[PDB]
Amino acid sequence: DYSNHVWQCDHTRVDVLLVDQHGEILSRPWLTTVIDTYSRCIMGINLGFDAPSSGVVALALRHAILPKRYGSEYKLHCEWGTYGKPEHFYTDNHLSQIGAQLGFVCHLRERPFKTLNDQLFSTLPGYTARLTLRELEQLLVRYIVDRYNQSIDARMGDQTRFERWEAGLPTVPVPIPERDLDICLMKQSRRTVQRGGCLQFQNLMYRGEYLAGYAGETVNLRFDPRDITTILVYRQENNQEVFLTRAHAQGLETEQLALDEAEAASRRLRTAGKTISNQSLLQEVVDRDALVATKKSRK
Amino acid sequence: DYSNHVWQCDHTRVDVLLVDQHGEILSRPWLTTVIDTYSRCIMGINLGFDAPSSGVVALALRHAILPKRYGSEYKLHCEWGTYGKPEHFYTDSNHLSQIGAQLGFVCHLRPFKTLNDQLFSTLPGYTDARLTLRELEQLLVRYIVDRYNQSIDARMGDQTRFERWEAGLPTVPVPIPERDLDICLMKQSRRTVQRGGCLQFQNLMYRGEYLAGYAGETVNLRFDPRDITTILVYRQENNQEVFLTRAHAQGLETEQLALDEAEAASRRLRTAGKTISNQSLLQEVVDRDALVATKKS
Amino acid sequence: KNVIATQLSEEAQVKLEVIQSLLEPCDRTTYGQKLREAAEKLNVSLRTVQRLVKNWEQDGLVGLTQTSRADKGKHRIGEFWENFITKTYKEGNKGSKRMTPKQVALRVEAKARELKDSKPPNYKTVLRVLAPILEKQQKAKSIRSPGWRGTTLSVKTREGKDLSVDYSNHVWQCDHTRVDVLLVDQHGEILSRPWLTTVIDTYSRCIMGINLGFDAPSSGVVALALRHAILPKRYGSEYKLHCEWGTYGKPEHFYTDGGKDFRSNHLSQIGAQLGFVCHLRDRPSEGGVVERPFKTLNDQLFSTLPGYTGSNVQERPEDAEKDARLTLRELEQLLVRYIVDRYNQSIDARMGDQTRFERWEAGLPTVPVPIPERDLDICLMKQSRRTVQRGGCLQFQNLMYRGEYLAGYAGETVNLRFDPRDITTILVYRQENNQEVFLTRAHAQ
Amino acid sequence: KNVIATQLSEEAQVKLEVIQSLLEPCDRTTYGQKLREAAEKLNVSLRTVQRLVKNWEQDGLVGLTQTSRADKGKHRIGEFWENFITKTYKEGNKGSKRMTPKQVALRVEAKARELKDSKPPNYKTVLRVLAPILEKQQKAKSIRSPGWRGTTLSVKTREGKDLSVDYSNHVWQCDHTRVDVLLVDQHGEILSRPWLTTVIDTYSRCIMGINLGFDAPSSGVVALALRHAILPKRYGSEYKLHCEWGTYGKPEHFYTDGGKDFRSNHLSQIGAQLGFVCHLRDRPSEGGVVERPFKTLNDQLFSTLPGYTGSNVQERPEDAEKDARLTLRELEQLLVRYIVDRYNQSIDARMGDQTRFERWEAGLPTVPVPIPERDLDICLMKQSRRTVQRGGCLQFQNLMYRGEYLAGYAGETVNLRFDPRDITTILVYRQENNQEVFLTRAHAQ
DNA sequence: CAACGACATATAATTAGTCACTGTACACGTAGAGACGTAGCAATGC
DNA sequence: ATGTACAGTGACTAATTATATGTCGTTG
DNA sequence: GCATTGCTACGTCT
DNA sequence: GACGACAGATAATTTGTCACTGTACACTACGCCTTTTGTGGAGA
DNA sequence: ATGTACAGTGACAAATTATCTGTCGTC
DNA sequence: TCTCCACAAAAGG
Repeated sequence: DYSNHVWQCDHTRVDVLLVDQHGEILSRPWLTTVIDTYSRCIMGINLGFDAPSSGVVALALRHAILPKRYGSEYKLHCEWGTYGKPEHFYTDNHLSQIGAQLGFVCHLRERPFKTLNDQLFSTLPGYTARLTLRELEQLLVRYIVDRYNQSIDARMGDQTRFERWEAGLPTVPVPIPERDLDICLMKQSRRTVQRGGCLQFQNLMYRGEYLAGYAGETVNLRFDPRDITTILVYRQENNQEVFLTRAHAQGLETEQLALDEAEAASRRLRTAGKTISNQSLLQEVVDRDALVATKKSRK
Repeated sequence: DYSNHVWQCDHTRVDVLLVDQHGEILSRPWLTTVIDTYSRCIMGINLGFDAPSSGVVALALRHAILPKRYGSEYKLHCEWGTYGKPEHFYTDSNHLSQIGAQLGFVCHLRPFKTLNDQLFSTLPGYTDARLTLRELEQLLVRYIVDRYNQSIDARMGDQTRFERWEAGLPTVPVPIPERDLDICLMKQSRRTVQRGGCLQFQNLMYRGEYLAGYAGETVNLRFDPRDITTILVYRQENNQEVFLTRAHAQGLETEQLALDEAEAASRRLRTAGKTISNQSLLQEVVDRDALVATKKS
Repeated sequence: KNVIATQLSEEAQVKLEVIQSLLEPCDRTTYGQKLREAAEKLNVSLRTVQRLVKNWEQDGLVGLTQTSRADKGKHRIGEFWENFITKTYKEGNKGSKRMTPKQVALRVEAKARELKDSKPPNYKTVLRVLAPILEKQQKAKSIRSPGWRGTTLSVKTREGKDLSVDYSNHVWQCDHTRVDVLLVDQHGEILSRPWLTTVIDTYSRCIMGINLGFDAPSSGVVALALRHAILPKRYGSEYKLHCEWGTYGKPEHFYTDGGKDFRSNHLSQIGAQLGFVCHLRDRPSEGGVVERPFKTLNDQLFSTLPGYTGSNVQERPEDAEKDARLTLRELEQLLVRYIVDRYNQSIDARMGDQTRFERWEAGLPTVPVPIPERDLDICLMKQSRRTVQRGGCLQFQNLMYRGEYLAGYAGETVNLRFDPRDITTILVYRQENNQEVFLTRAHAQ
Repeated sequence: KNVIATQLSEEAQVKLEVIQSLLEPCDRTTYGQKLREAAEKLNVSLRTVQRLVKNWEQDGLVGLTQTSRADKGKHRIGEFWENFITKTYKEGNKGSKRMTPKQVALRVEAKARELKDSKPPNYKTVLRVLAPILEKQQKAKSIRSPGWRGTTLSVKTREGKDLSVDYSNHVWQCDHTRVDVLLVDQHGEILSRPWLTTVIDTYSRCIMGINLGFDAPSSGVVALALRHAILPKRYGSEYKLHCEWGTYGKPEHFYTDGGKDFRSNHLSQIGAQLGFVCHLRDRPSEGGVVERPFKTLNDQLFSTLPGYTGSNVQERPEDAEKDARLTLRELEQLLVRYIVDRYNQSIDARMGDQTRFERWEAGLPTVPVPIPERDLDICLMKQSRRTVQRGGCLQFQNLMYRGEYLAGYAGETVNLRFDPRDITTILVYRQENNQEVFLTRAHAQ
């Protein structure tokens, strides 16, 4: 009917092979896209190595619902005007939970992946190995915003997808504050808060306000894998978790960090550690065993 | 029909008020009985202070299925020769269903006045409480094996009810070994084993053969509350419990001991402990606190 | 010889639910119809439920739950590697050498590169292999002893016999401990932790008497404790006692460990004079009756006191030194009040209906006659053998003194009993038959 | 600010299913049908479902499950008894005293007797009231420290300033430990546990040098370890080293604790001569670069040795004295091979990509030229100040002395330096224009 | 023909006591060893 | 047959409140 | 006297 | 409607990975004390 | 902003047997 | 050539 209506979610295996910062190969990423029904507009996206599951569709839905602020590094001359909450969320134990928590109806039942592949993905060098996930998602955002939302679908009028979506709003939907969508984020269950209110997450130290008093306790973690520079701390009661604070990563060489980059750094450090030889240590332990074997007791 | 075809189990509260061996006034017991419906003959009884639950029904069924042997203290004239397993069983969670499946019969989840008239009314404390659990059980067993089972029913009366049961059995039933009835027994969990193969149960020490190697481990106890001199020890394997041995009580001054008697002994010891005054204890505590506070500097 | 199924596994619970329809007696046609109808209950074939009923018939309620795989608890690393790991742990933990699973994994890697095996067992695999051994060691280290029950009791001895305890003064136990309270002199300066020598009846578990002091366990300290436990008790108003320590009497036996103070010649003479035999204990746990109460004193009296050092150095507070405030006198008053008003009036654990003092008083075969102080003091006196020079003037520990009726036996070796606190006056005996009689005293002049 | 419902029960799951069935938009006439269908399938009234949907919309999935009652965590005994129990426990555990909850219950009983109260809180109630305090205390004592991350690092000094560690041989940490291994002399006889003085570079965590010996920590032992660290390391074939201990040079800062050997004027001499600025640590945790290697040495090397006494009395094996078989020389061989082959070759855990030795060598600002080992020995010499009389009559350490150039220089206080290992020959210096010069090796007679 | 407050009955969730069981310390045990700087004093040559 | 025994705990019961829950009556 | 040279002990730190 | 052969098919174990965390490193028992059992110097 | 790291562990993916589960066959 | 009276060493707690 009107714009904010049935939202469709589909899963696609993106055929652009990717590498990390240091060059080690990584599997082909997945794409999960939310798309409007009244328009053919891409509602929100999620690109990552994680296979289809409740978490990835939840993240894509959170992206679709929320207003989108993108940095100047994206070179976006057009702003993305997507926001709001749908009446239905036809997609595909957990998704119904967010459906009841936000108000929409989730269903476990014309995918736009073909044009994405034929206009953007084929151009990429690793099309089926020189692109990281960050560059892929930058190009994907470029294509979705500047080349897809601005595609006047003549079969659906002389107006473009974004303005067709905008004209279909009964009224401006008041955006949901981001906190009420932490249910859609990824979870780390048990995390020990250390002295001074710090957390050790993905081989990084995270510090946040109101956390010094929780030293020695255990807290939950809610994070967005696209940007783990800020993570959410939740304290577990009998049947609920309450927001506690935001934790920020320290010692970051760059202002932006994703889960993939942290995993890549950990992988590089682990490989560097494993590349160190061990023959000398084994010879030493063997010779110490031999030396203690020859020596006599007080008999 | 025939004998051992359908069994019915019903509960009642005996109007007799019972007391322990030390004289303390207890509550009124619960009587559970199993009846061979085709013969209306008493199958098994469970006389105790526990409210009717799955465990009491299981204990009554265990009494009914197994062959009956009673000591000379019961003063029995006839012998309770009724045994065998039923093809059906009627009684008032899933425990009974599991027991029936294990023992090979169907359990369905839905004669008190004739005992209350000529036995319970006669007995002391009916509706002066002077009878104990053991004495009341002895009287009930003597009455059942000597009068009710040896009685003649109002209809088709030509032989005793026990004789009607015996003639109505298509084939003599092969006895079920006692161990296979352990599913119906009372269960205690997480019982530690001590040095030499010993464990504590109802404030008593139980030495068990072939138990020394399990010292420091945890075992499960199965026991008959009517006779807790010998209890049965089981090993838990997170999916099943396997029999180990029979543990025997030590230091007992009597060859027979029931759960109620052990509970009464523990109650007597607890009361005798409680009558020990502790005014000196509290006075010493408060003056010690005063003395340490005096030295504070 | 039997198995009982527990924790019925709700999948296996509905499996039991279906197996109860096949149990009802029926003819072939409806039995097969309900077989097929129950096949769709759990979405299986008909051969599967045939096997189900066969297994339930064979094994009962335990056939409804899938049995564990036969490889559970075993390891696929090979028999050689398993034996190597176990033997390396066993030998590396022999004696004082302590060897962790990580060291076992390191040696596994060393042997693997020796044997050119490209897949050594992992450290996690080593931990999994060695977990049963550590678990059984922990179980062995946490063994509970049932202890004695009832009134019958005996104490094992190094000689191998069992010393029966049957009367209220048959066997007395005495042992030493260092009190966990740092004491203080009259000024406010730390002296030391005192020594607690306790005398306790074995039959009644009542505290016969105590010795609290700064002197180390010696024959004299054991003699002081024995004197306290034998003599009637009298305490002034400073001990705000509500009850009385109505405890006294000789023992017939004396049960102690192998300390030099208890194996001394002085203790032998003490026993031969007071008519009790001293005995040894093979293990310290055999003297548990005298050895547990120390803990009871720590958990109820010493832990409450301003100066307190804990059980060992691992639990010792850092505040113990600067929190020390109690003198020996105050600590001994508190201790005596605790024993008289709490410990002796407390219930004997095995009995459950009698206090320790009630058990002691009731169990006395006869009311013992109090022993005069002088006789007992003479009995517990250190003694040796010495002779007398010409004109008397017997010399003792670099001191000399003479009395009367001494020169007449110059050249005869005689016994010499004295108190090692007032050496100025000593007792000179004389063996004048097969009997030994009080010759005289040697007093300082 | 935000509340999320998790770990909801199976009943909560069926309620979630019914709320999902109740969420599809529809009309009053057909909405009410599924409303009463929800009431029937929940076997409750329709208004119960009305309340369910109301709380679900006003709270989310949190309102789906029943909220815990307000008395959860509250105590029905009363605020007065709450405060009395808490205050008694807090006061009785203040200082070296330790009051258990049982004693708090005893005091509660005594106070109730004094207050003529026939309903005091039970001991189980006292345990329940005091459980949060005990859990909070345990959590307080079990707090983990994040530690430093990355390459940047600073060490806090007792002076309050933060000293930056920037490159190799910038800050050196030296500390003493009592080795947990018993040693024997020739022919077999235990002597003691040796002292281990370790000096390690802070920027690289590489062990610069060690001193293992029975002599107690002292300015001399620190000087020996300093000489070992500064001088190039050469070891014979008896140490079956595979790698090379190529660590050497002089540091510019010396970060040690407040030990008397480290605050000594002898160490101040070493700093003034070689060019140190010795620093103190406010807390032991501020010297963790030098304490953790002790734990690593105990875990990986010292625990596998025959004569081993764990770093405790509680963890000490009973076989340590009888298992003690190694010598000081063999222990030094094993320790040096462990350091050269295993420790310095191991990964600096802070970085994770380079060895401690490789970090040390790569972090060198300029490759240093070693001391010719004679100037260094002179640098690590005990100093004093003596007066030369009668043309040279030095009497230092009650020994005669006379130099060759000491005749005329017999009226000035001469600086004196020496090595305590050999008092036979000494060194004498002047003090002219804030300078010094060597006169003669004043020999002994 | 369904939302919103009372309401007063009824579960039922929460705590306060009971009481048999069990782990575990009691078993001689850190204030002492050793070193170093800072006072006092004494031997002692002028 | 047997070490000792007390502090703390687990499982259960009883007392104690705090909401859940099926009507009555107003509200659109 | 008066200044060195030895002691001993005591506080303090590990 | 009972069983066994016989061949994929689940799925239940073990095995290995790696990020995270608990906790010991912070000088610490072999020494103190006692008592018997030689063995050897002052005296008779 | 920051004590120091190593044994040990939780959660999980990968590898590997081992019972399981459908079909035929003969009852 | 015995008796006092020191030492030291072994062995328990």
